Amino acid sequence: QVQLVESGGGLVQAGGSLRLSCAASGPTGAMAWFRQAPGMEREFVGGISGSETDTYYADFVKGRLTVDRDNVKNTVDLQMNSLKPEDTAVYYCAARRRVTLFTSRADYDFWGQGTQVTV
Amino acid sequence: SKGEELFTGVVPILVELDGDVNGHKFSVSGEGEGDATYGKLTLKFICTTGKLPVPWPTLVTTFVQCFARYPDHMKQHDFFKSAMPEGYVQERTIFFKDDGNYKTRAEVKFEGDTLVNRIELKGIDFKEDGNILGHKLEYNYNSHNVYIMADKQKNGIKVNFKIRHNIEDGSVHLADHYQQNTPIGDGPVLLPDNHYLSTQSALSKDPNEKRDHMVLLEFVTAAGIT
Ligand code: NA
Ligand code: NA
Ligand code: NA
Ligand code: NA
Ligand code: NA
Ligand code: NA
Ligand code: NA
Repeated sequence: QVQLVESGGGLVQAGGSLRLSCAASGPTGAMAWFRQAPGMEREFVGGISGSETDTYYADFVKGRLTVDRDNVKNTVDLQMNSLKPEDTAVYYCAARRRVTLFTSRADYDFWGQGTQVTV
Repeated sequence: SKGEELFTGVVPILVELDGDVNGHKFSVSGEGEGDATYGKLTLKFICTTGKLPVPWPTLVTTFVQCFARYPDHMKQHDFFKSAMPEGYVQERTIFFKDDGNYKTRAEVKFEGDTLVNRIELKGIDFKEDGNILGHKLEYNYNSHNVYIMADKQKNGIKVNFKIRHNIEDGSVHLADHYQQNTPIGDGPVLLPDNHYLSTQSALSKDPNEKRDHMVLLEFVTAAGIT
């Protein structure tokens, strides 16, 4: 078992920026952020392979976001720029035991509890 | 024995490939598990550098025959498991009818409790509008027999077979495989009698996987010795 502790997010209006952070109880493989708009399906946002050699961002996250990772602190961070009201959603930290940065939610083993972001 | 006891249950698998086909470079990472008691392999791959420059079906054979089911009467002919945990080198040349060829070198071995297949692939001389670089291959796979003979001189095996790749216009493109497997360790391995592996594969897509990817299921059973 491994626990993910989210922080950050909250309330902003269009154009602003927001930061999310996730701290893992132990070391892990691929780490990613997902989001779920109010009644929509959880979609992948961005993440980093366990080896940090592979970074992937969804199509809608253009170059507006940056994920970085810290294998010593066991944390993945996300920073959001040029926020639009379509970015409103509950953001989830996710991690896998294994290293590969798949993007389906079913490939992830550990989940945060969900952090609200409102633009 | 020792090598075969590593395969009594489910074994995690990691696959890492670096490729260069006509100068177009790419990397693939894959993971899943094998269960040699059923002769069953399940894997998902993603191209971590973007779009894969060749059709996914042309890499199936390159992406762990130690997971074949060998019947009990054929156990002494299972070279692949006998070379474990130290592993074996799998080298191939793959000749696509009237087109280019792949040259692959892989190391298949245990890294901890995971069976890892690390591959380098170079393809050359493909026609940029052939069936391959033109992505005219259907996204499917058929059944093949993999023929195995001992290569006593090289303390390994020689393997050859011909893959049928179905084409979108209803024709078939043959991919002619020549393979040699050599043990990495210096321990003793099983040099088999002539036999073959009956292999069957199925390819699919993960509807939630946003990256270019392949899901592969393989069933592999050894036969040809009474
Ligand atoms: Na964002
Ligand atoms: Na999923
Ligand atoms: Na999940
Ligand atoms: Na394909
Ligand atoms: Na192949
Ligand atoms: Na050829
Ligand atoms: Na056929």
